[PDB]
Amino acid sequence: VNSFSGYLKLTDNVYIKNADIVEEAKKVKPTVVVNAANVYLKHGGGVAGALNKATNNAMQVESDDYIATNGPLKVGGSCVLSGHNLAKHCLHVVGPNVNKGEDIQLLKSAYENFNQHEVLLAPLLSAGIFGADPIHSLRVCVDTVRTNVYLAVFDKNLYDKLVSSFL
Ligand SMILES: O=C(O)[C@@H]1C[C@H]2CC[C@@H]1CN(c1ncnc3nc[nH]c13)C2
Repeated sequence: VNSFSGYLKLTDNVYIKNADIVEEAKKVKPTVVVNAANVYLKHGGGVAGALNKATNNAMQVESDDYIATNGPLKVGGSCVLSGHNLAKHCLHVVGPNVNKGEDIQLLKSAYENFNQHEVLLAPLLSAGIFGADPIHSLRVCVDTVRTNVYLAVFDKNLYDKLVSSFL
């Protein structure tokens, strides 16, 4: 039993809710919140900008030190950093950005990072400003992630479409 509430069960291990991931993280304090990161960990907008804003920019300060030490992430890769006031840990995962011409096949590699964590609160990777089809992203998630994932979808219209079209 865990503290996630109000989710629709899609599969054995994938759950979904119309929710603001920032507000959901603030209430649940999950072990792991996933950020929709880019390779530079520049958290300017979308989910990343919202999460970072909720940390009062502490996420960005920590991220800048990480990059200065380690260099950029790979598209499809991840790193574990602090969850600040939102979660124990933040798993920064880089899905391909279609608006940058990155290969969508890398979306499966991106979701594989979730399998290193037993339970996660997450957005749909490569959705929103990353330009991928969220229906496709959900399919890859379900077919790739084997650990327990609680997906937060900000847009109510999109949430209803994801549920209604789910096979
Ligand atoms: O989930 C959505 O509605 C869409 C799919 C992804 C890209 C575009 C939007 C928003 N984006 C998000 N942006 C900011 N906070 C969020 N909390 C959950 N998801 C959030 C996620």
